[PDB]
Amino acid sequence: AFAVDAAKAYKDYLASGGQPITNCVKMLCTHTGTGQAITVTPEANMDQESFGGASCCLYCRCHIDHPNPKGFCDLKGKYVQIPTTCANDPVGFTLKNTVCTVCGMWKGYGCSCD
Amino acid sequence: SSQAWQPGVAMPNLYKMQRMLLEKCDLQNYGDSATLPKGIMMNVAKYTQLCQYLNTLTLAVPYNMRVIHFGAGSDKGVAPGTAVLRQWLPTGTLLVDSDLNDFVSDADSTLIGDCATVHTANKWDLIISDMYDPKTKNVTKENDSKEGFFTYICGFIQQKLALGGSVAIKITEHSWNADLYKLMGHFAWWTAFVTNVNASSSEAFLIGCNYLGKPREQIDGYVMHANYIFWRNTNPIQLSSYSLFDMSKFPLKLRGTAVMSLKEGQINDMILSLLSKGRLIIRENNRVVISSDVLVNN
Ligand SMILES: C[n+]1cn([C@@H]2O[C@H](COP(=O)(O)OP(=O)(O)OP(=O)(O)OC[C@H]3O[C@@H](n4cnc5c(N)ncnc54)[C@H](O)[C@@H]3O)[C@@H](O)[C@H]2O)c2nc(N)[nH]c(=O)c21
Ligand SMILES: C[S@@+](CC[C@H](N)C(=O)[O-])C[C@H]1O[C@@H](n2cnc3c(N)ncnc32)[C@H](O)[C@@H]1O
Ligand SMILES: Nc1ncnc2c1ncn2[C@@H]1O[C@H](CO)[C@@H](O)[C@H]1O
Ligand SMILES: [Zn+2]
Ligand SMILES: [Zn+2]
Repeated sequence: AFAVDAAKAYKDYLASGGQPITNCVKMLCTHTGTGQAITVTPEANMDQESFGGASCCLYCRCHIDHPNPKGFCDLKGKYVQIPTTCANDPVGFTLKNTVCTVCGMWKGYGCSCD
Repeated sequence: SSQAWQPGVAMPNLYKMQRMLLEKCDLQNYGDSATLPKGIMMNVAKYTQLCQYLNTLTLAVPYNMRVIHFGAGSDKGVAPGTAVLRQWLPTGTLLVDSDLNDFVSDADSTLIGDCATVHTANKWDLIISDMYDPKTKNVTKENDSKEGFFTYICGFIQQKLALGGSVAIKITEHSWNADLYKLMGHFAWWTAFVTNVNASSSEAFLIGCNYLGKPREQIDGYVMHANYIFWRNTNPIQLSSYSLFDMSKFPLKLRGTAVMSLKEGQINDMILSLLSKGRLIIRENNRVVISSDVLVNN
């Protein structure tokens, strides 16, 4: 039943005042994009930054298994849009937040289905 | 003048035609840094300006384009330049990257090891190299042509670059190779391009535009590197981030360039003219298969 829980350890580290993971790769872009969460090319709007997806993935960055039957990564090879106000910690934002399955915006930061 | 609004500066044709002796490179602004946009890494800015300049050339851009990127890792353990290449290239382009040291990447496939260990079954439409040996810093002797990964790159281009394909290979004052300049004469056109964000370095990308697979021009690489250094020594380039601010026309144009199989026998003047204009790629269009040689010992 044992398994390393990287997601919780990072949340715990942040909660106790640890410095967020750095060197997430921020892209140059127009900031006039759709603002959707995870995209094939940078889609940041005026309120967001776009990052190379692999560099913002806890599992890729920590060199550990991705948590799901086949070790698939949601972020690598893609671009992730992070609200500017959270762009100091892209890894934590992607860990803690969910993409709307319908409009592809972040739940709570763009998705307006509810 | 308007230079500071360009992504960088290409070596002017008249400098390529000189016969200079090699001298020490002494840049007016050596050591100075550009002011980058907030939170942007130097390597993101540098690759963005390289791709901006490549947008001005007649690159062949087939469907299912294939790009390989050497020297893609950083001391940060991520691949900023690969992230830029993936942003620039058409969606669906197969991008393979590689470096001596482990790193995390957005490429479709990554090989870790000395470049000399890398083999590929297929040919490539674009080869990018940012390889640079830290030890090039330990300058004792006269600055002579370097071997190491440049020997590999020269062979890799001649064996694995599709006709019509292009390359951009990073050099500096001391990290350079005479045979690589010689091989620039096997392309329809070539230059040495300096990014505006890194204008205070002797770094340049040696760009070979549309590979012809045979010499169009006989270049002496010792002389050409001396010519490059003379140009750098006599033409200060103002550091500039200006071009990073306008990304509206950044993505490489999807030209849908034709890909054909042709044997040795069938490359005539007609074909050479299409290759020369960025209108044709010649290579097989089979699966992309790569590997890295592993030495086993104990
Ligand atoms: C051009 N130049 C070279 N030198 C001297 O010659 C040595 C070797 O010269 P170089 O061929 O390394 O060229 P230069 O110094 O212009 O290269 P730079 O450090 O700008 O590096 C260019 C790129 O190479 C890569 N690189 C540099 N160092 C490393 C590293 N340790 N690891 C990985 N990549 C690296 C990075 O991509 C970097 O942006 C220098 O370390 C310096 O003592 C100079 N000295 C003066 N005073 N004025 C000059 O203009 C000058
Ligand atoms: C300037 S760094 C690359 C920075 C990277 N392009 C980026 O996007 O930030 C040069 C790289 O070349 C690699 N390199 C040097 N010699 C090599 C060799 N023989 N084989 C493979 N990689 C090599 C280094 O390991 C290093 O990560
Ligand atoms: N392959 C090329 N793609 C686009 N422009 C080129 C190319 N080769 C040359 N040029 C232009 O012609 C000059 C060299 O002929 C350059 O300085 C630029 O004006
Ligand atoms: Zn991942
Ligand atoms: Zn929604």
